[PDB]
Amino acid sequence: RRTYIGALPGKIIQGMKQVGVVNPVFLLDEIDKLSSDWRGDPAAALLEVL
Amino acid sequence: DPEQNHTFTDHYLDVPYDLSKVFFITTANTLSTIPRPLLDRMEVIEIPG
Repeated sequence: RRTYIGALPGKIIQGMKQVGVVNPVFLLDEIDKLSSDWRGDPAAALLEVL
Repeated sequence: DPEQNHTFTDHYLDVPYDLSKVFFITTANTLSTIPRPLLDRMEVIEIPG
């Protein structure tokens, strides 16, 4: 969120920050190295990404 | 990563860095607990005993 001092909008919109155009290509490299091991599961956020 | 060496945004400083001139050497003790994208891009030299 805003409040967290590790203020990250993911690495998706970091990618749109350094790209700066609304239709890039993203390489979401090594999707199969996503496990649920008490740090949260980011594959469930990739469910929103794809 | 050389895709991100040439565009290195240290998000404290929030400025892009060109780390192509900055010459890293990674060094380690075993091949197992290096992370996997830090292995195949990386040039294994393999000093023996």
